[PDB]
Formats: sequence, structure tokens, C-alpha cells
Amino acid sequence: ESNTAGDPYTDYQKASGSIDKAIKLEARDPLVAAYPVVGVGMENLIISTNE
Amino acid sequence: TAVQDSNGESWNTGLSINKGESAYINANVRYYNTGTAPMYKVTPTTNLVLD
Repeated sequence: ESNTAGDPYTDYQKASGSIDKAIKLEARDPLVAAYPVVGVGMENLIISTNE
Repeated sequence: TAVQDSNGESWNTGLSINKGESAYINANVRYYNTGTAPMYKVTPTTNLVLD
């Protein structure tokens, strides 16, 4: 396999660091995938009664 | 036998409002650049925070 972890970067790109420099140094290992885990949280909620 | 003559006169005033869109905001803004490079097609995203 050229992409062992299943992510958009190949084994050589991950192992040589030849990728985005904002990617954690964990993901420079061909076995750990480069993978974002994004969530959303609500701070408050405003109601505009249109009478 | 009676005959009546009448003459009225009135004047009304009203004031309505919608409590969901009861005003409009207009913010005068200005962009600043304190870097080493120019930026073309500057597109800022701003918050409008109140209380």
C-alpha cells in the first residue's frame, strides 16, 4: 500500500515530513492517520419573538 | 318635525413595531495591515457582540 493509514498522504510523505506543517508530529508515523476530529458546542441561544 | 345638522372632525395617530426586527444596525469600519506582505481582496469576518 502507498497510503497505509488510509489518509490523503503517502508513506513517504508522512515519514519524511513532506506534508502540511500544521499536522501534529504524531501523524508523521505511517501508521497514525492524519485525521481531524471537529465538533461544535453551543454557548447560548437567543429567541426573537416576532409579534 | 325636527331637522338635525351635524359636523364632525377627527384626527388619529398610530405607531406599530415588529418585535423581531425592530431595528437595523450599521457599523462603520476600517481595515488595518501590520504585516510584511500586502493582502489582495481583503474579506474580513466580524462578530457583533452586545451584552
